[PDB]
Amino acid sequence: MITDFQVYIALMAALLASVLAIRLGATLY
Amino acid sequence: YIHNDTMRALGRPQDMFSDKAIQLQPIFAQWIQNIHLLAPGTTAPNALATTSYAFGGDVIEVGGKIAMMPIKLGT
Amino acid sequence: EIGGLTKCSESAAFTKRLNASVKKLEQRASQYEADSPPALALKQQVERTQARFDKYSRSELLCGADGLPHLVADGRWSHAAEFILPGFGFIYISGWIGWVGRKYLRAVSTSANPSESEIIINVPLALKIMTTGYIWPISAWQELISNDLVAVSEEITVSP
Amino acid sequence: MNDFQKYLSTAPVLLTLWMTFTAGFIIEVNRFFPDMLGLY
Amino acid sequence: AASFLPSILVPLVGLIFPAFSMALFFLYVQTDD
Amino acid sequence: MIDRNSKVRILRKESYWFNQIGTVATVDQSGIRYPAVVRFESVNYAGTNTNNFALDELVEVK
Amino acid sequence: ATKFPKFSQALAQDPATRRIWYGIATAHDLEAHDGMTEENLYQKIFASHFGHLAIIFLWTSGNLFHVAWQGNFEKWVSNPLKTRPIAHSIWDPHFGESALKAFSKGNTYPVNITFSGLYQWWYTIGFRTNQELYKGSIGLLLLASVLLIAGWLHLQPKFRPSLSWFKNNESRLNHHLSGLLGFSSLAWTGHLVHVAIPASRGVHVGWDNFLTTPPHPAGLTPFFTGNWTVYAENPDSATHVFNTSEGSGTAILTFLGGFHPQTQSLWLSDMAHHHLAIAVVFIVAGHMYRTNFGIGHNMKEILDAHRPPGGRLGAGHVGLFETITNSLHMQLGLALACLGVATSLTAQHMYALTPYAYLSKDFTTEAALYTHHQYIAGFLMVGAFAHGAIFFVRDYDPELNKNNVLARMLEHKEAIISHLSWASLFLGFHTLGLYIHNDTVVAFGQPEKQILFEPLFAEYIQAASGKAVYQFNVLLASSTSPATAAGNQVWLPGWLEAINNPKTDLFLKIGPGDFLVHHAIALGLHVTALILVKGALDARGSKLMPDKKDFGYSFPCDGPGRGGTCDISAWDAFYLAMFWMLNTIGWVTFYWHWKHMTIWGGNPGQFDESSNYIMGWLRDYLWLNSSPLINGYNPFGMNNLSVWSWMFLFGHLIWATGFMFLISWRGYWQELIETLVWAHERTPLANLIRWRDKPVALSIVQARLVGLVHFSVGYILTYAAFVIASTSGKFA
Amino acid sequence: SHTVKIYDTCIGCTQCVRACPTDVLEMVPWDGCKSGQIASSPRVEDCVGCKRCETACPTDFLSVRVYLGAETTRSLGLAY
Ligand code: CLA
Ligand code: CLA
Ligand code: CLA
Ligand code: CLA
Ligand code: CLA
Ligand code: CLA
Ligand SMILES: CCCCCCCCCCCCCCCC(=O)OC[C@H](COP(=O)(O)OC[C@@H](O)CO)OC(=O)CCCCCCCCCCCCCCC
Ligand SMILES: CC(=O)O[C@H]1CC(C)(C)C(=C=C/C(C)=C/C=C\C(C)=C/C=C\C=C(C)\C=C\C=C(/C)C(=O)C[C@@]23O[C@]2(C)C[C@@H](O)CC3(C)C)[C@](C)(O)C1
Ligand SMILES: CC1=C(/C=C/C(C)=C/C=C/C(C)=C/C=C/C=C(C)/C=C/C=C(C)/C=C/C2=C(C)CCCC2(C)C)C(C)(C)CCC1
Ligand SMILES: CC1=C(C/C=C(\C)CCC[C@H](C)CCC[C@H](C)CCCC(C)C)C(=O)c2ccccc2C1=O
Ligand code: SF4
Repeated sequence: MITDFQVYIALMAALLASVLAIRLGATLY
Repeated sequence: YIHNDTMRALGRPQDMFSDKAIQLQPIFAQWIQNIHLLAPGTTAPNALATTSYAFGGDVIEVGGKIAMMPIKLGT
Repeated sequence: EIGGLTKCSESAAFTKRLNASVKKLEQRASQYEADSPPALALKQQVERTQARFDKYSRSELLCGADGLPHLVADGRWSHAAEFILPGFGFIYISGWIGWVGRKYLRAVSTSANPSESEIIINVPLALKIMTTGYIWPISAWQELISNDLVAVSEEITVSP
Repeated sequence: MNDFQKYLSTAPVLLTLWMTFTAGFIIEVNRFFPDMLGLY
Repeated sequence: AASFLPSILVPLVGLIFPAFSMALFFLYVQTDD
Repeated sequence: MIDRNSKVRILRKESYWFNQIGTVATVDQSGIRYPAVVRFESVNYAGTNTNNFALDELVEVK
Repeated sequence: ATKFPKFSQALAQDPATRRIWYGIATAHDLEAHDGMTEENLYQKIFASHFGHLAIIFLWTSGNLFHVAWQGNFEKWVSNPLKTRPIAHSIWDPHFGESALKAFSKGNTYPVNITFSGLYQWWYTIGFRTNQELYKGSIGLLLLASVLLIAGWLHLQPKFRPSLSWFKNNESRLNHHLSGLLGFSSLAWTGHLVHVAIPASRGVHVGWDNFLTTPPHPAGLTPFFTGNWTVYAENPDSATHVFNTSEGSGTAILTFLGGFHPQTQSLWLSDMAHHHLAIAVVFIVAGHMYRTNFGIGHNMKEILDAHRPPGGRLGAGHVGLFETITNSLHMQLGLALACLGVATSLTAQHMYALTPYAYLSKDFTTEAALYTHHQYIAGFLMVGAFAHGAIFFVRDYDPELNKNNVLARMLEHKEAIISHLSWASLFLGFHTLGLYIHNDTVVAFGQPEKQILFEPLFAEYIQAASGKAVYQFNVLLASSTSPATAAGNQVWLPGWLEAINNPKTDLFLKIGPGDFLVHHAIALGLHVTALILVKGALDARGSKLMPDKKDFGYSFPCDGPGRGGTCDISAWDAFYLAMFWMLNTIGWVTFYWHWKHMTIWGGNPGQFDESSNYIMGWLRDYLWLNSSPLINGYNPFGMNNLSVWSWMFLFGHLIWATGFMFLISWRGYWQELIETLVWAHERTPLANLIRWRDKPVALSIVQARLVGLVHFSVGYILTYAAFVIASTSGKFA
Repeated sequence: SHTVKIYDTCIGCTQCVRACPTDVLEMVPWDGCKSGQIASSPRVEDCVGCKRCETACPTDFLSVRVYLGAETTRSLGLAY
């Protein structure tokens, strides 16, 4: 069963993707 | 109509605009119907019956089939 | 048989269909009576039904499981009546019409008013030209080998 | 007469007559040779 | 608890986020650099 | 040769009557850019039956 | 520019709302942006591709995560044929208590059942626990981040690739064919042999023991010794129960042919062998072009030398090399076309040769997947032709391609278009005519007078591969045929069993009814093609507008003169073809669904007899199978199909709304908007607020696009609800 | 805004300048035609894109071509 810690870890990873996505978008602009 | 569709689909029938929930009755029309029903003998003294049984009256049947009947108005 | 089908003469479903159809009409006729015009009509209709099924039975048509006739068109001459033979008829008639039409258009093209003769046909000429289409196959081939049918890049074309 | 014949020679009129004739002959064929799905 | 996340994130993703995004787009398209 | 009453074939690709035959009506001799005036028996998409072409755009057909 | 469309001064200096609308829809046409150099174009496109890849991986990660956190994969694994797969949970604050109960049926919380087939795929590939799925999701999230970094990196000054790098065809093809496709396949067979096959037989091989759990008892000894036959010995018995060791074997690479008896799906060993073979083929093919090592072929030379000596094809393929390398639109068109064919093939071959376990028994999922890929295929096909036209208008050089194979195509354009027209007419008249004949006679009560042609040619092909029902004793259907003798001891045994089993979709039985529908599909393809092909060929000019090339791919019209020039641009061909594409795909999907529905229901006869006339389709298919859907919510209650019911009606709305844009044109609306402006400026209180972008009506082309989108979205949504609710409501 | 171009095939019929709803075209002296006149587009800033001019041209292919382009208040015919 996916533990809370596991879910929280996933969310942290997603955040990294988001910040790296904004940059790519702003670099393409 | 769209409101009602959404409500019935979401399992919330008590929130629909229906005669069993929030109701939107045609009060004005219901009133005129009564006026026309009671006209014979009053506002139309020499008449003997309603111009139409739609406004009100009895059910006229011919051959076991209904010819005309009072038509009621609701939500 | 071809495709696992069965000859209609030997298909039980086909016969069942026949019996059922006739029964329906007969049941209707029962209501009417004797020589009543309605009854006589229904009676005549059953005769036609019986005839149709019989014709198909005597034919070479192949029926399927539903008891309905299925047509074969792979080129076999065993079942040529189904498509090949009727097909020739269409080609002959269609070519006739097309050939005669082209002939008339080309014929009236050199007239005083080539556009009035398209809205108001010259019946006498048309009839003459129409009768000359029975030999369209021969005429067409002759025109092809005489370089009189197909044109040669002297026709309008698009910009590109 | 000549003028009337021209009117009768107009495209619309001729089409109707021709199609009526064609339709009629097809109907008549089916009346005498009915129910055919193949040349027998 | 992670189980509470559906009730804490959905309100934000479907209401707060779209609003701010639309506002920013409007301000971006209505500005004359 | 292009001359009054001569028949020619259009060679202008933009023309509605490209690769078609027309009859030269008149050829102007004042040095205008498009001297020849050809007439056709078919109207264009606009409804005209005439246009002026240069001698090079026209080839005599006979 | 200093306004929203920074890439366009023209739009930026526009005083109306068009500035906003157009800027959004002209954002990805990087080639037309103000001040665009070819080098920058390629570099930006490359980076954009990295972003797309990242989105795809994030999407996959989400599915794994939600299935793992809110699904029932492990339970499904235990009882695959008695559990409904869960996609994700539902938290809608608008739901009523009743809805919470209905959607929570079979579980303890409101949930959505998946019809994507992920469970079967993952089960087949080796996944057995939720923790495993979690690891996968986390990994993909990381990979997504890496891809985003790459996009930024290659847009930096010292890492921007040169234009030459972007045009080195030989190296890319060699690498992509040998590495992207070839080595990847080799890697996949590795996974199948090391993880999947062991799992099917009950053994767990994971990152914890893969280095110590040999895939085959013999080892890699047979491989290097050359005794490869050892890896095909002892195939799983016919009594093998999947996911368990009972009746298991040891074979890893085999050519059994057919389906596993219990799972009714292709054998895993065969798939492993398949990918291994494909690998070698691609790796070898990737060594054909010259790449800084001396050996190899030069593509330009190959193309130039190919000119038929007879001269029937003119100068041949000379000049095409430069045209393709210098045109991104042609490249995209070629790609979209090939991918479109691939998508259709996936749909056709996946329902016959079931690849995943217990997928055949899930009717709804099987139906969704087919309709999904077929629709995607249509869009991909139409796009190919669209970009082909864009190429002619923008990148075609008439001089370079002189008497080339491509130029000569534009020389006999009339011939192609005219003949395609005839084909469409022939197919249309007779197909419709025969259907109507059958309808009339049946209506008059004389079904025996129907014109029903047996599909003999197709039946022959089925027999050629082994089918025996048709009684055509040919090829593999003949015991004396040389072909039968060849494979009788190789793969035929298993194949001849499946092909001749009535409970499989391998070469389903065909009848007179299938003949007609196939000819209708033919009409669709031909007519859709006509529109698209004409658009491409007549994109650089026509008799009506001999100068079309100077106006572009998309322009409103050319005026009310010369007879009227509405919808004369090439873009309009795409617009018109979209409708036909949807129609044809619709016919194809309807056919698949109805045929299968009757088969699943146990009454194959209904299709066989009622498919001959149109009324049958309307009454015995659309009307009959709509009962579950239209009763998702009624005056007496609701069920889990309520969402699907609501969407069905929603689709109809969007579709019809589209009609407004398609039939009503700009003039009327512009005048009406003017009146509204007057009102706002003259109404007190509201006068305080004013616009900064003059309110104007939508443009001609814009309305066409908006309308097509509304029509398309409604089309897909409505059918999506039907195919799912009807199948699930009846068989699930 | 929009771009209007005149080609050498003009015959000085003046029909185009008589059809413009916003006075964008004029007739200027010229020697390439018998009429001795050619059309010009001095005020394209007032072209609305009607294409009435093109509809009036008698030449095989329009000698006056209007290519729609950047849009302004004037070109969009906005009285508001
Ligand atoms: C007798 C006249 C005639 C002839 C010989 C042809 C011949 C041809 N047409 Mg054409 N056509 C015609 C009339 C004719 N057309 C008319 C009137 C129309 C307008 C409805 C068309 C519309 C048309 C299209 C849209 C297409 C063709 C195509 C074709 C070619 C393939 C054959 C085909 O499928 O035709 C099919 C013909 C029709 C569907 C037209 C209907 C039949 C007409 C009405 C019969 C006319 C008979 C005439 C009224 C008799 C009066 C003469 C009498 C007084 C003597 C072929 C070159 C196709 C092509 O280019 O392929 C290469 C194609 O795509 N035609
Ligand atoms: C694109 C993939 C995708 C999609 C469509 C969804 C969809 C959904 N998620 Mg989900 N999720 C995903 C990936 C995805 N997830 C991943 C990778 C994670 C791990 C971090 C999660 C973790 C997660 C949690 C913990 C919860 C949801 C919930 C939900 C539901 C409500 C929406 C919400 O609150 O989102 C919130 C989602 C997040 C905050 C996760 C981060 C956002 C992801 C990574 C965005 C992916 C980028 C994407 C490609 C952008 C596309 C742009 C495109 C439109 C142009 C909805 C069904 C909620 C739920 O179950 O409701 C019942 C909930 O509580 N998600
Ligand atoms: C994912 C997005 C989302 C979410 C979470 C909700 C949530 C809700 N909607 Mg809803 N809605 C949505 C999208 C969404 N909607 C959309 C897209 C539409 C358009 C079709 C609607 C149209 C709609 C209608 C027409 C109605 C709702 C109502 C409701 C509420 C019913 C439950 C309740 O207890 O009501 C009782 C209400 C409360 C207990 C009050 C809760 C406190 C409020 C919501 C605080 C809002 C402050 C918020 C931060 C301000 C936003 C700032 C801005 C910058 C974003 C609930 C809060 C009903 C309602 O009562 O609205 C409030 C209602 O009548 N919705
Ligand atoms: C071995 C080295 C290698 C590898 C692995 C790759 C891999 C890749 N490159 Mg590439 N590249 C290489 C070397 C390599 N390159 C070199 C040396 C150069 C310089 C010359 C380039 C220059 C380059 C450019 C310029 C671009 C790429 C891009 C890409 C990506 C393509 C998008 C994608 O993920 O699709 C992968 C898709 C799959 C694996 C699925 C394949 C599905 C097909 C349909 C299978 C078909 C099977 C079979 C044939 C079907 C049979 C039926 C049929 C008959 C119908 C991919 C990751 C593109 C990209 O996105 O960059 C970010 C891009 O724009 N590359
Ligand atoms: C790899 C695939 C691929 C790529 C890279 C491109 C790339 C391109 N295409 Mg292309 N195209 C493709 C596939 C592709 N296309 C396919 C499959 C088709 C067939 C449909 C087309 C059809 C097509 C046409 C007809 C045109 C292009 C054009 C273009 C260029 C500009 C695109 C643009 O302006 O969009 C900018 C951004 C947008 C338009 C945003 C899209 C918004 C969409 C339409 C609506 C979204 C759906 C809806 C909102 C869903 C909500 C439903 C909800 C309620 C449930 C660009 C070079 C245009 C061009 O001129 O190029 C020269 C052009 O005219 N393409
Ligand atoms: C029910 C709707 C419908 C129908 C029937 C058609 C029919 C047709 N469209 Mg069409 N279309 C439609 C909707 C429809 N469209 C919509 C909504 C769009 C918007 C995208 C388009 C866009 C479109 C384009 C862009 C094109 C077509 C084309 C065609 C023609 C294709 C050739 C064909 O089938 O010949 C057969 C035609 C028919 C069977 C239809 C008419 C049938 C009548 C009743 C005659 C029947 C005769 C009968 C058999 C007996 C004859 C003998 C008798 C006289 C005794 C055909 C006339 C193409 C074209 O021009 O053709 C080359 C083409 O390029 N359509
Ligand atoms: C399927 C869609 C097709 C589009 C893509 C494929 C392009 C089509 C081109 C493929 C081959 C070219 C065909 C013709 C174009 C052509 O004529 O080129 C002829 C060409 C030879 O010419 P070359 O230019 O290549 O050679 C020049 C000479 O100098 C030789 O040195 O090839 C052939 O010889 C084909 C002859 C065999 C044909 C096999 C016939 C067998 C049965 C068919 C006949 C049935 C009759 C029944 C009796 C009633
Ligand atoms: C258009 C196209 O695709 O063309 C391509 C095709 C292709 C094939 C890719 C090409 C290639 C590469 C080559 C050279 C292909 C040729 C041949 C190939 C495929 C591979 C090579 C050698 C194999 C050997 C030497 C055998 C080892 C095998 C040995 C030593 C053994 O037999 C072991 C064994 O004996 C024991 C000891 C005892 C026996 O009881 C058991 C056996 C008998 C098994 C081409 C020709 O370059 C171009
Ligand atoms: C517009 C355009 C374009 C496009 C085009 C297209 C889109 C095309 C498509 C095309 C297509 C879409 C094609 C298809 C094809 C197909 C084929 C070609 C097939 C074949 C087949 C074969 C060869 C055979 C097979 C087989 C085998 C193998 C064995 C036996 C059986 C059989 C059948 C199966 C471009 C961009 C280029 C540019 C120019 C213009
Ligand atoms: C209804 C209709 C309109 C008018 C439709 C309009 C004006 C749509 C207006 C509503 C849409 C949803 C835009 C509203 C946007 C909001 C005001 C928010 C904008 C925020 C910005 C930052 C984007 C046309 O302009 C038209 C043109 C040509 C053919 C047919 C038609 C047609 O049928
Ligand atoms: S789009 Fe407008 S101007 Fe152009 S032809 Fe149609 S109605 Fe006339």
